[PDB]
Amino acid sequence: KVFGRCELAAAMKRHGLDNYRGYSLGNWVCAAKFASNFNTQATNRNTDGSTDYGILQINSRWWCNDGRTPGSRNLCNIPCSALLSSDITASVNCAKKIVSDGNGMNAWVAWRNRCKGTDVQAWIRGCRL
Ligand SMILES: [Cl-]
Ligand SMILES: [Cl-]
Ligand code: NA
Repeated sequence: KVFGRCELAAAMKRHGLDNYRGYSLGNWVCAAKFASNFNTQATNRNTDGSTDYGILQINSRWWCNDGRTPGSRNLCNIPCSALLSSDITASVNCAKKIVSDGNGMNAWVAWRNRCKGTDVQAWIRGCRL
């Protein structure tokens, strides 16, 4: 599914991401926009052999099992395919474990390089929330 900006904002809000660990909703929407262009089916393979999955581009070396990333750790205890669903629940649940890990949202390269330190509230401007 390719989300609209406000539709995803609303879905993330319902799943408890607004101010989760201090990160306002705009941060989460910005990170999804630059990680996947709001497409739940996005995949990108990395040079280390791991692959990033879904709306928030969660990586198979640490967080999910895709059966082809050797010595990977499934800390979210989920097949990576679960992260490509039109229902974002699995993605949100796994993201909450990632952002709690120590480095906050710096775990997402697209967030750190394109969202961090920008006016992230712009991403939820206009939305009924
Ligand atoms: Cl915000
Ligand atoms: Cl980047
Ligand atoms: Na893994």
